[PDB]
Amino acid sequence: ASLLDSNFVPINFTEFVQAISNTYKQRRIQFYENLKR
Amino acid sequence: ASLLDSNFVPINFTEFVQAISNTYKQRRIQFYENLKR
Amino acid sequence: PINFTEFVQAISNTYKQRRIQFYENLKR
Amino acid sequence: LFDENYYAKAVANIIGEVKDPIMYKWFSPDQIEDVDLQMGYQKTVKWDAFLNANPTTIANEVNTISTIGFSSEVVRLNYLKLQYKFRHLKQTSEKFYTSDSYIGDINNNLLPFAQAYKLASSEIIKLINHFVLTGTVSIQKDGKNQKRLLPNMYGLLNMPEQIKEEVASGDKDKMDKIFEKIEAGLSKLELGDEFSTPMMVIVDPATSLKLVKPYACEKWEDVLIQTIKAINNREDVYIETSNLLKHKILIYPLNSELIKFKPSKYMLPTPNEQVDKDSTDVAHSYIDFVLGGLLATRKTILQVNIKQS
Amino acid sequence: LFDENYYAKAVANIIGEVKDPIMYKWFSPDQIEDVDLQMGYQKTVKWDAFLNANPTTIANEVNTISTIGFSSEVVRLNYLKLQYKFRHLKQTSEKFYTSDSYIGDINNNLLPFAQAYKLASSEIIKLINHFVLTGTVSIQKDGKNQKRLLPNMYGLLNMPEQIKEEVASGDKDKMDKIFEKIEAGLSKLELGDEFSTPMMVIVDPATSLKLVKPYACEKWEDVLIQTIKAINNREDVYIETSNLLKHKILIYPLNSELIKFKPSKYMLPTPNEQVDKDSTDVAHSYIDFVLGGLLATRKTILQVNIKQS
Amino acid sequence: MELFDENYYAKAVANIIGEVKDPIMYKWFSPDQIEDVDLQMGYQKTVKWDAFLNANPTTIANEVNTISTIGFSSEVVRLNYLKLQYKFRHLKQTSEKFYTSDSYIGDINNNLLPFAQAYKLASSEIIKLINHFVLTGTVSIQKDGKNQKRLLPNMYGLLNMPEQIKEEVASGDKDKMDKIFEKIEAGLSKLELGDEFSTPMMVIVDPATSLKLVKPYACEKWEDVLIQTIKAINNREDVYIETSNLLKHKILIYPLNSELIKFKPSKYMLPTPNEQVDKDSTDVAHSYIDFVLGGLLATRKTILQVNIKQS
Repeated sequence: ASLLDSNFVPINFTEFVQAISNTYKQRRIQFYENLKR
Repeated sequence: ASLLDSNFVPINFTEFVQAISNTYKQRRIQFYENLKR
Repeated sequence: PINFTEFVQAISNTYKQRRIQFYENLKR
Repeated sequence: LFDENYYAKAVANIIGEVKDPIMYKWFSPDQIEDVDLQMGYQKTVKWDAFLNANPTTIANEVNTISTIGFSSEVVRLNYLKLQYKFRHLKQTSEKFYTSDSYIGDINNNLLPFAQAYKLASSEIIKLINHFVLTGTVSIQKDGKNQKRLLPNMYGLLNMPEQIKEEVASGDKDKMDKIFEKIEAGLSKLELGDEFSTPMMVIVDPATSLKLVKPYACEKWEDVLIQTIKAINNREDVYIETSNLLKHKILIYPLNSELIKFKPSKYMLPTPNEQVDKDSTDVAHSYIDFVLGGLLATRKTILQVNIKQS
Repeated sequence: LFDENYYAKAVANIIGEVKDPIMYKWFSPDQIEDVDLQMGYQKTVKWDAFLNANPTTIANEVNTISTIGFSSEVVRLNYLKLQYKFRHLKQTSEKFYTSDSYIGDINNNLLPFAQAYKLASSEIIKLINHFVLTGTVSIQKDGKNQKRLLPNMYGLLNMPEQIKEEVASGDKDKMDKIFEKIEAGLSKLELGDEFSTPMMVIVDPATSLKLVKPYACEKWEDVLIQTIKAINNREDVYIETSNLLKHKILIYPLNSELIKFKPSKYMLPTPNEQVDKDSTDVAHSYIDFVLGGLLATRKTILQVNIKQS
Repeated sequence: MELFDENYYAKAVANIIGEVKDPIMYKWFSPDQIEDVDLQMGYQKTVKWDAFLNANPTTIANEVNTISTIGFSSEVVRLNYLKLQYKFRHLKQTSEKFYTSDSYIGDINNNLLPFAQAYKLASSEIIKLINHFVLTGTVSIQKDGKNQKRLLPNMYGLLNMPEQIKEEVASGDKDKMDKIFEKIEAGLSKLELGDEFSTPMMVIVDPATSLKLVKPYACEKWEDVLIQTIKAINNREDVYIETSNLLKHKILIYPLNSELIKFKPSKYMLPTPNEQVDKDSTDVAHSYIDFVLGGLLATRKTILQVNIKQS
């Protein structure tokens, strides 16, 4: 459950916060994937 | 016959040990393939 | 190979192919 | 939920425009592992094994075999919850402030909720980066009026039981003395069997300027990189410049077995459900974040401070 | 089997988390070849051909032709079987110790079988690496109380009939003297027709520190690399650092025609079928491994020892 | 020797035979420089055709029938090829079931091997001998290099090719890289490549020469200075440096161009089994291997050979 998905429809604020956390984690993973030192 | 093969089902301890040895050899081969000096 | 002459020709062709493969796979 | 909470909708729509924290450049991908805790303490247990004696040769009959023992160590990490409040326009009032090519009162410094949240999140991320790098929380250039923090809440610079070196104020401009202190700290560094790992160095702009000077056709930076490669099994050595540091040099490995960041999965800014409302067009919103979670083994960080006075 | 024996299932499920031995970086992929053996020895026979005289010209009639001879050499490599024992929790009793955060007794240092096996396997792999690099089995930092091993069981450092150089204690900190000894050893090296091969050098951390000093704008490391390239037909030279060595420098080629590692296929840790059980919740398990299997051509390894006294 | 049944513990047997590898002489030539010929023994004549301009071209204006001419020329070169043979003993084919177990291949006591293994080893040895002949131009089996087999005329290697550039470093300067480099510069100046100078170059040196080369230049190296000097004349193309234990105090420099240096070996140069097999009532049989030597072709003054006299 992440905010990147267009099919994701949150039901309540707890799900919204969990989606925000998952989005942050996915962004961190993507940044480390695209990082070239 | 290796432990990496999910379809592998050992019958006895001898087959289990052979699978362990094959897994170790395959991991060594994979490490040498991925190594870049 | 039918006979020894054809066997020798096959050996020579194999040697030539090995030389060509070595030169193709060589990187200086 | 999005049919009812316009603020949640806007946060979801604009969450992607906040840039990634720069603290990610100071850690390897494997060094960071999120945890599930908002406020409190978490105990981490690390297990180890050791050999009691020489191995037993299997020949003929024998029952007395050498044994392998085990050991454990418990580490407690503290996490703190912090909040900020910001004012913004109201959704039903934005239409009366939608000007040409912009929205908001220039005179009253009022912004739409999305823009206000983006700016506040950026500022809070900057504060979090400063805390992670330094271990202190302050909003002044002098570094005073620091917020007192809980124990077991350390940054890279202020982590105890590490190698600390001091360069005297009389030698503040002698790169030879600075490098001698750096070599002494590197010698005192203890990595054990995990020495084969990339290393990270963080320096202040003044030290960065001093580093590019000729060595006394070779550079001080080159000499430092070679010296670190001598100890880290000639792995990669990365150099970073941060304006958050002042006359400090930080050297540490990027190995997950020595230094690990276990931040809360709520560490980055998160909106709160509570929104203050009244009869006017101004509303208030709250942003939460979590601080803490750096763990390091003893004698694995070199911190060099160049005294100015 | 997995339906009846839980320990085998656990070992199979966790075996993927054991890190690879670091000794693989000291050999080329072609140099390693497994053998099917547990305890005993393996006879290796090398066959060679030689020319008795000049070739005979085929002109007109002739019956006396020059001959080509043959010769054989037998090499005997000893292998030894060793075992370790460790205590762990019982599967039927794990549920009474499965805490929310972990499983096991911190007070009594009692672990689940999977974690205990993983830690023991890692320790045994480290011991195997130490044996392969040094040729001696010990668990003390001093290196004493060595386990007595069979003859024809040698490592890279204690291989007989190789080139040995010793730097006197008076010259213990003179890189020029150390490099002079290295040059003498390299000159005495005999690689014959197999000299076109990559070379590997292993040094202790002190020597690694000494190598990065400026050459008496060039470094001793660069000088050593050029010197070795002078004899290895200007091919790759690799440099490694090991904490298991003390004032020792090892140089050898990575050629399968000169040095071969033929370990047993059961060399790495393997669980044993026997499991000790009683009425309590503590059970014991056994891990087996095999040592031996290094073969090297005479006068192909350079070993430099810097005496400290 | 152990007084117990130690053969019980011999639970694994590995036998090292090797494999017939590619000859190392291929590294000294470009793929285009080698062209096989069909011959076993004797001589073959190769004709090189050539053209030249007799005068300036003619302007085609109005009417004219007196035009400038283009002449042609030929040159005939004769190359000798020699056939040589070796004999080796091996087990008879029908005796393998009695002289070969699962842990054995042949008589270790008597050094008797099956035909395949014996042929492979002999082929490896003969390939080494052929490489030595190609590099040096002489045939010998002694490290001293003496007891050389007398060879046919017009049969030369790279080292002993006549009408090429030869330089000699005196025994008094045998350890003076400056003098060696001066001689090398003189030879390179005397090199004559003509219009084919834009070609890669190959240098072959002995281990002592390599040790001297890797020394600092009197932060540059003698090897780098030599590479730059050779690039000055080869239109700054590739320069390869190789070390061979077959050479002794010799330096060889030559271009990798087919227009100047060519190798036309016989298509039976590499070892080939013979049809005749000696047999008797015993279990020992003998076999023969043939190989052909010769075929190096070079233009005049395109090879530099430097010899450092030791005494």
